[PDB]
Amino acid sequence: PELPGVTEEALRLKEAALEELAAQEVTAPLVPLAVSAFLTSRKKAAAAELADWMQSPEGQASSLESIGRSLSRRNHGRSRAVVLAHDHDEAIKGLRAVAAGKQAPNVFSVDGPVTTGPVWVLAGFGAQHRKMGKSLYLRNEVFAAWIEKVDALVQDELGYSVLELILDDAQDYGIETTQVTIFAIQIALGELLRHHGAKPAAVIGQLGEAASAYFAGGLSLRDATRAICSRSHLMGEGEAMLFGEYIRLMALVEYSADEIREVFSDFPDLEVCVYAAPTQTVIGGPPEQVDAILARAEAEGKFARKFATKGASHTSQMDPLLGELTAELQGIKPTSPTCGIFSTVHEGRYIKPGGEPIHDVEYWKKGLRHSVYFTHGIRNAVDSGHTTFLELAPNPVALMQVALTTADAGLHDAQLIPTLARKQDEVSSMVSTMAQLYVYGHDLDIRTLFSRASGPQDYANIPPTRFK
Ligand SMILES: [Cl-]
Ligand SMILES: [Cl-]
Ligand SMILES: [Cl-]
Ligand SMILES: [Cl-]
Ligand SMILES: [Cl-]
Ligand SMILES: [Cl-]
Ligand SMILES: [Cl-]
Ligand SMILES: [Cl-]
Ligand SMILES: [Cl-]
Repeated sequence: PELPGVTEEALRLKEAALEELAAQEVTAPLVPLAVSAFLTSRKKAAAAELADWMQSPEGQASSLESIGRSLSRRNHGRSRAVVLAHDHDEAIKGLRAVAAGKQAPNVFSVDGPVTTGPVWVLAGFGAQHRKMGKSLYLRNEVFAAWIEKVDALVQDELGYSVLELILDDAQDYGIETTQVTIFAIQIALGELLRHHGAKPAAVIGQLGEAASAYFAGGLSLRDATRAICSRSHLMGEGEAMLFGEYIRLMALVEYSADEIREVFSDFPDLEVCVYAAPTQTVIGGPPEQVDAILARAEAEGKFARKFATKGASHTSQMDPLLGELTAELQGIKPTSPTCGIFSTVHEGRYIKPGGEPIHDVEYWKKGLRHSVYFTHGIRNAVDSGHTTFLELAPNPVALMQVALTTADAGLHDAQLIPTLARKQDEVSSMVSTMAQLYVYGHDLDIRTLFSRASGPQDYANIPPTRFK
């Protein structure tokens, strides 16, 4: 079984993307400067001493990258900080805040490690944008390798290339391609994180469920790819054949689950697609009923947003698809998860590492057909000690929902770590992500954020690489 390679057209598009890339104003890269100590008091002094030095002409003459590399080789203590800086001025200002115990947008500082490992959040719909993943694909060999990996599997399964979609600026995403391309971006972002030493304590999903199965060791990459391919082409083909009274809209309204139970007595065909947050629910059903609940919400001063789809996932309109989905997913091999799963399919309940497999065919049918218990899964994570939530996405849509649920459960302090975002540099974003994992004491080998020194100019004249 030999997989499709990268397509001619993908190679052509890459050649063009690389030329366009080579001819742009080069930006200062974002460099992470880590400082740590057993005591916060010492960390703060270390930050101040580093600043003083970076102000000196010898400091000024050393590159941020050589300083960060040197800093990366120190003992990483329990009290930690990172200044994300593009130049010496930014680094110093940030180091000053660290020392002063003050805060600033490019600075993370904490007295000790968070107690529990991070929850990886794999959402999806709403996160897509035309150029998503393109810049990181061109600029990161590891990310690129994983995108190409998923690209082969998706070619093999559906007969087109997601890499073509990523590189081609004229192409935009639909119900089908959004799913498989975000999947690809999710897989590649996570493997990139794993490459730098990170891992999930648990996963939660809102597709994102396919990727979450992969990263939880519930399915092989192949089987996760089948899960997303099968689901996505069926939904895209179904939604395109929908016109008139067949249409079913989806919309976001500021009603709690309890509110919805009362409100729905007036709207007999509405269903819940997603419990997104304590007072935010995605509802679905016939257009006249969706507009009426929207109107009722707007009149009560509650937020309400109609989505763009002629179809309603997680409603009864999915019934015709379940047959095909069943047939198509026959053969998949559900495995025992290797990290925890908050399953938004199974009402937000938790499956332990080593537990029984969950990711059988019936799970994907159940998932497509029934409500997504997102806020419930998040609430269950908070209540079991989790404070770090890290969203693998092209745009951080789900973190805004996560914050509502964490706040509502009495966690005012949560560590909400995004990955990529539109109109934010993708390499910078990932530096920031990995910086933050480091500062909170999660697994992250900060040494791997710099290339191996080839000479002494790759170090700065500070401990532990002082020039004898
Ligand atoms: Cl040290
Ligand atoms: Cl260390
Ligand atoms: Cl320590
Ligand atoms: Cl902080
Ligand atoms: Cl690279
Ligand atoms: Cl519970
Ligand atoms: Cl708190
Ligand atoms: Cl945060
Ligand atoms: Cl290297």
